[PDB]
Amino acid sequence: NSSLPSLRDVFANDFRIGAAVNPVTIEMQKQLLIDHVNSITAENHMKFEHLQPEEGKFTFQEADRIVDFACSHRMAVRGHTLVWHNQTPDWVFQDGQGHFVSRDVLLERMKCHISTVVRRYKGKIYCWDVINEAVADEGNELLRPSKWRQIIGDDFMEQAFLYAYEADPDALLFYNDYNECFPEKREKIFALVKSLRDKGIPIHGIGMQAHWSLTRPSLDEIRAAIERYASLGVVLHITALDVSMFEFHDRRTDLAAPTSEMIERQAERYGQIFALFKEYRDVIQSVTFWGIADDHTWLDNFPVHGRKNWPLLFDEQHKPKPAFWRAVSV
Ligand code: NA
Repeated sequence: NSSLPSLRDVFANDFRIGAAVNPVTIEMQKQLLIDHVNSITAENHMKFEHLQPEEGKFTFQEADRIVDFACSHRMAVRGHTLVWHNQTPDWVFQDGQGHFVSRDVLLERMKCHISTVVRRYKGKIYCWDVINEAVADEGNELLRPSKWRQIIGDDFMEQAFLYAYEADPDALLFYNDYNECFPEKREKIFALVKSLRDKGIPIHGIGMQAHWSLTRPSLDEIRAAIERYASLGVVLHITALDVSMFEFHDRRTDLAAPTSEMIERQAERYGQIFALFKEYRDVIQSVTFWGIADDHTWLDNFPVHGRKNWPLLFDEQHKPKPAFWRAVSV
């Protein structure tokens, strides 16, 4: 790596380069992070269940460790995530009798959580994914079902953004989602954010998770999504980038290693992706990978538990893959 280009330096005039981490991977991949990224995101430790597991019981230890690491290396930090239909404790929506709480009570709980968490990291975390995956991923409906929406109503997102803005008015607030480039969902996300912006709601950016495959979404779809979202006047962050070696329909579990064809196509794919991102450097301000090296990736167990995937720029031995070279030479 002595002669190896540094990702953050290569893209210094285009966008920050980040990685999702946890105390364990920070240790395991410490040198890679130190040499390549200038932004950090907590893979799981800043989610509701890991910050307030029980009402009134806040567990900031792991999150604090991640933030300390980032700050000691002058890396920015993205907060992920405040309001989501996943990884949120049941206590949040229930009362003493186990029955669902009212709209006003849930809003109080939402405001308290957001206020406590955001205020703790004010000045250290520059942006927050306030609402995560609220848009439906299937069907004709605009919104996905969730207890937040069920109890509060469809304006639960408006409230979440307002509470976060109040907690830290200097933070960039994001609506974050996946499958963001498929036309049907793109239009739903566009419509949603436009509606909020049209109401004066403090939403400053759209986070494109970019959990992509070798084939999907197409480069044209990515370009169209970038332009569509950028037209709203919001900042864009690619927040959880990875390029799976398996398409959604491919649920094989016998591959002990990727084929030369997979590795080659992945390299081309990453080169095309970054060439496109660089083209839109004026609207894209940060690109975060959901991890950094193939020795750790959530794709090893999702959507198929127990297999192995090789979705990032560095291999299991922390050595640059062909995708690395195409990515940095755009
Ligand atoms: Na930029």
